[PDB]
Amino acid sequence: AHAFWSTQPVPQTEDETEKIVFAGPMDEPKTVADIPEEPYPIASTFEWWTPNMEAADDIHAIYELLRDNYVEDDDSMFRFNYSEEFLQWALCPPNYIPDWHVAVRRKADKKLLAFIAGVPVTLRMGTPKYMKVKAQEKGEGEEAAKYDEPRHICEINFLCVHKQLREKRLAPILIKEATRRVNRTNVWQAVYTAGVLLPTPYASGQYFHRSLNPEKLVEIRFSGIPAQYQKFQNPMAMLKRNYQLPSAPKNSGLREMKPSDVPQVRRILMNYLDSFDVGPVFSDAEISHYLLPRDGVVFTYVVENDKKVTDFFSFYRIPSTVIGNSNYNLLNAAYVHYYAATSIPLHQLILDLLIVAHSRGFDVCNMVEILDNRSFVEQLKFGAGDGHLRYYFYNWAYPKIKPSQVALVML
Ligand SMILES: CCCCCCCCCCCCCC(=O)SCCNC(=O)CCNC(=O)[C@H](O)C(C)(C)COP(=O)(O)OP(=O)(O)OC[C@H]1O[C@@H](n2cnc3c(N)ncnc32)[C@H](O)[C@@H]1OP(=O)(O)O
Ligand SMILES: Cc1nn(C)c(C)c1CCOc1cc(F)ccc1-c1ccc2n[nH]c(CN(C)C)c2c1
Ligand SMILES: [Mg+2]
Repeated sequence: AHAFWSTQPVPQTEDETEKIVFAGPMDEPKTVADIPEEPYPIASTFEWWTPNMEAADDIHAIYELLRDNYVEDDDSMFRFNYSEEFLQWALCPPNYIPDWHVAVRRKADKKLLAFIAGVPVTLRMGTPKYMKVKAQEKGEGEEAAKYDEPRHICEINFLCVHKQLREKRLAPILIKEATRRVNRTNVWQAVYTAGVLLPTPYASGQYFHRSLNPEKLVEIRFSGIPAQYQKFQNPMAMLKRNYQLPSAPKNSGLREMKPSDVPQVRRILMNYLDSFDVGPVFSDAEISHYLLPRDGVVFTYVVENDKKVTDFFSFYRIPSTVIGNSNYNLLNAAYVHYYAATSIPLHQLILDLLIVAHSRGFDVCNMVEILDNRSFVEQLKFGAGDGHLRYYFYNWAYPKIKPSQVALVML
């Protein structure tokens, strides 16, 4: 049933994943010398291209492919519209490898037909907490702890085939070529997320939304009006009142993060993330990259009293195109990013995030139920949405974990 994925070093069934007891590789061990320097074969009317992700024209090419042909929601009403600036942020973190940005162009007219990108990530992906107990009783602790150290691996994202080339088995070719490029640098595992079920996720979480601008959400059909509110003279005023927020946070100490905050943010972030089974390890340079504010892209605030940072939150922007002819409505969505609370309950910190996002003109706040995200759903009036984000590894056997054991936000 999976002509491509049955050929690949990933768990092949759910049952397989449920029985895995230790973290570890799946494939035969290999050296760089084992991997071909010649690119993967592709039909003669097409060519590999490595866009320069800092060149204006290349980023613009990638932007338009994704704007027109990237992820749509489960109901085909919205499509992600990542900005050019967001793409350069997401794809060019510290020590990124330009060669991991892979495109296919038609030779004759240089039309961009497809894309996939890897970026480096340092990830903790050793045997979980619940799995280390069972292997202690059994005394097999060394096998279970063999891969505890954070590993320098690849994060895959932005796989896209042009709408007009769908179902032609081009996606497997991009994946093989990415894999080859990555293997050439002596990296053997990858992590990826998708809203579709593939063989075979190690974790899966529902996404959740919090209305900030209900009127717009109803107009573009993201939301409907609650039946219960339909029973009133002004259903929309009821709905607006429900989701209404303060115009500013009464949380004293909140300000935008700045460069001087990088070390303390790193410390409080890493202290928190280290409590989850699967999670990133960030250098100072990576904290800087992913969390320092960038206009229209990433927004990050710290609670600081007397030059001591005790809490922070971050969110990023991806607007969704509202699909339709001559429809210029944009769902301007804020996504919950990393955060850490030490001085205030997490729900108070995230209320501040909703307040700020609403102030900055966001229509909705979205998140997946990873981290401690479920702990503030009800009070902050999040609801579950119709999608699920599944988490996968390539060439890594991993026992099934709950999404609340996952600490990697994928963009
Ligand atoms: C060590 C280094 C390793 C690095 C790589 C690690 C793995 C990387 C894995 C990639 C992680 C990406 C992370 C993200 O970016 S998730 C974002 C995915 N992008 C989109 O959804 C954008 C809109 N859709 C499209 O552009 C196309 O429909 C895509 C490109 C998704 C498929 O193109 P198309 O529809 O024209 O199909 P095909 O005939 O060429 O190919 C059919 C095969 O493709 C398998 N398929 C379908 N969707 C996905 C998907 N999201 N991940 C993995 N595989 C997928 C499918 O099961 C089938 O295989 P099999 O079922 O027959 O076996
Ligand atoms: C709104 C809206 N617009 N669009 C286009 C969707 C799919 C939605 C539903 C909300 O979806 C989400 C809401 C969240 F809070 C977080 C994640 C998603 C989401 C869903 C499916 C995806 N497939 N590929 C990616 C990109 N990357 C993570 C690999 C996805 C991201
Ligand atoms: Mg295809």
